Amino acid sequence: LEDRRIPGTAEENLQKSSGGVPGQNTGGQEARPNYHCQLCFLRSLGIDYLDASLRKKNKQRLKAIQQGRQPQYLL
Repeated sequence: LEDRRIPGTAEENLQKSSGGVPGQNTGGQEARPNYHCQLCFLRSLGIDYLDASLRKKNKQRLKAIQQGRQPQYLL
């Protein structure tokens, strides 16, 4: 019986890396909003808010900010 589907570790086992690219940009039409300039504020809210747009990776960055800083996958 081969059932290697263990959630939170077997799918994690595939490469076991620290993520990489989220794919939340498209290029436009689907995303990339900017009409009343508030979306342009979201484009540069002191830029730590764009760390906000991507905090899914920063929930660990507290130690990765002082890590070896590998090829952008580490962050």
